Amino acid sequence: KGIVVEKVAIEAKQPNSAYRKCVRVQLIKNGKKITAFVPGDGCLNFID
Amino acid sequence: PKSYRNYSKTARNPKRPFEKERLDQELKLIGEYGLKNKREIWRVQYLLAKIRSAARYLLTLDEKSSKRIFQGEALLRRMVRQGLLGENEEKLDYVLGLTLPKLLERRLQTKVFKLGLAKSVHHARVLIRQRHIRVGKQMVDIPSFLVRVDSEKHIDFATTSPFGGARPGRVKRKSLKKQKEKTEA
Amino acid sequence: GSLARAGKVKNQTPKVPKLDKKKRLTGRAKKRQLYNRRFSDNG
Amino acid sequence: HGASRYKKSRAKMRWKWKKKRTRRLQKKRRKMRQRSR
RNA sequence: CUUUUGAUGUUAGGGUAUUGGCCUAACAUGGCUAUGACGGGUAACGGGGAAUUAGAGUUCGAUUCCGGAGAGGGAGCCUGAGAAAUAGCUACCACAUCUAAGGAAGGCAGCAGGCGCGUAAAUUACCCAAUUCUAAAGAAGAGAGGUAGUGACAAGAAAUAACAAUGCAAGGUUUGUAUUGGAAUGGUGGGAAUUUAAAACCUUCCCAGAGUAACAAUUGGAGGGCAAGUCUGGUGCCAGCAGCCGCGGUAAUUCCAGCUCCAAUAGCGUAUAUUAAAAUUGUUGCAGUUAAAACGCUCGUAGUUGAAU
RNA sequence: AAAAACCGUAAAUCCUAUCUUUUAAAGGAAGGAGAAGUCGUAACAAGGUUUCCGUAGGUGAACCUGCGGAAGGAUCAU
RNA sequence: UAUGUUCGUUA
RNA sequence: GCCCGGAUAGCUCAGUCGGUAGAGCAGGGGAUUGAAAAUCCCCGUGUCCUUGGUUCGAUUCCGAGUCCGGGCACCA
Repeated sequence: KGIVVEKVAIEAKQPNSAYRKCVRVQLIKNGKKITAFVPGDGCLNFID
Repeated sequence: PKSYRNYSKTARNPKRPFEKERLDQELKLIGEYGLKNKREIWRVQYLLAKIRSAARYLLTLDEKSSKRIFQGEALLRRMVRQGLLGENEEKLDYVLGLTLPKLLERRLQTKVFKLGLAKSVHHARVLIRQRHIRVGKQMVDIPSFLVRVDSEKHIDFATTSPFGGARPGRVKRKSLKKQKEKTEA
Repeated sequence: GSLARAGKVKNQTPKVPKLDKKKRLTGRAKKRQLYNRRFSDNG
Repeated sequence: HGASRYKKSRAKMRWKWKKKRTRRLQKKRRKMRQRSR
């Protein structure tokens, strides 16, 4: 379980071309910063 | 603290979940025995695997070994009680030859459909579910009740079934007609 | 800075209902109709 | 890594010169550590 | 490595319930170690056991039973047959309660329950009826224990229909197939027997109670692996999917939808870990010219192996 | 019975030392990842100086040169 | 046996 | 604390001894491409830092303030 810090669009690899929607999460268990992909089409808007 | 009573799994998932030649065989069997799910055939072949494993272990032991000439007839008499083996089958070599259809023919629904009572294996399944069937002084609503050679002779309709001597017909149906009749009369 | 189009096709896909149809058959009865259909008519 | 260094099947930097450059860099790093400690 | 600070042993004693460097005095220099001592790590209580096993194996075991240890951390001690006891005491350390400010009292890793922590775990319930223990021993107690509550942790059985007549199809008057239309039956509610410490559940019996049996099954997929669409719309390298290979720039079998179908089914996905797969840890049973891999070479101790009689 | 002393059991605090774990840091210097940077042309053909090894020096860079090796060579060969 | 460099990315 | 210098687009910089305000990059449309880079066309956007004066008129000439930066320094 973490706290969302920001939302970022991450570039895809070279053969593909997309902007994957990810969120920078600060974990509350230890405090580390991770990047979590947000599956779904409009799911980035579903997370503040 | 914890309960001491056991519990085990009676079925094993097949692995390789999309074998066409296995799925077709298993659907043929499911439909022709009228059983609800392939977990049921998995239970039956799990059982058969257990019997086959015991038998195969026994064949490795030499004849006139105490373990073999104890458990071999234990298993053999159990098998003849279940009826899977007949008089024409006598050795440990024939228990290895048992198959899924001959294991499924001992289910209650197949036995009752074969004996009559129901005109279809699905009718038999639903009838045992509606508890109209007796295996001798004892009524069973378990379709997968495996019948022994000393029970088919006393499978018949339950004494509380409307077809077994109980309340004859639909109460509302037998009441509405008589009320209309008294009103007309 | 081009995340403002998150979930665009979900929004612009036309919405259509699931209509009326008929209650689907389940259980052993479900396996009945899948089993019986593949030998009688075909041949 | 092992005895299969060089082996230029892949068109890379010549192993002898890559080794030379790494050695030069190690010499510089060792000198820096000697200066600090 | 151990050995002043007991390390190894001898002698004498002290101490103990008893043997013992357990401790003391004298004395000697011993004791362990590449067959890994001494250290470090363990997200390590050990075993009975668990998962996976063709056979070998690998991984797990806080947790029903046994043994150990602990009662916030240490230490000390009384009573007692038995305790270095903690719902016993004494003190310090850390927390923390009441106080009239002088002083008192504390220890849920018992049962519930609360906070916190976290991905992560139930009722501040009923009873001693059973099991068994303590007693001045039938009769009292027992959050031991049992009973119920919460409970998709797992496990087992098993509904969501079945049946008859015509249309339609196949075929030599046989099967599948929409209309009808009567039987059967639970789920549900009510009462009862019964159950129970009391109650509840189960089981059984009597009343109503099923046609869109609305008493309406879901989950995840349909390019390949891998079962199942070259169907219709939308988007148009975007949004998105995708474990991997890949799809997406106007015909998208792969995204977003509808229909259909497939799979397992009251269950079905996802994450992480672990087993098989993995003969990719190889004793069984791998590989080493060129894919990773024969020490530059020889001697050589330990180790391993060793002619016939 | 207070109280005291002495051997012992010894909590606890402090100082010092060592070790373990985590972590800040000017600056330095690697690696990896970027759809499309600059510079050259090192390797693969005899890659236009055969390639490669060890070692030493030198250079913007790939790299060049010396000594001794190898063929994995462009020679299985009067 | 004088010299003679380079070819953006994806499909 | 005096001695100098610049403030010009969205960012960065040039301006006859006053009269017009401009290039590059960011920026939309394009042209090219299967697509995209690169290249090439055109849009847009400013009291020329802020006040005051000189002038017919000032970004320019003055004067001051503001911010930021280049050279100051006293003896023994």
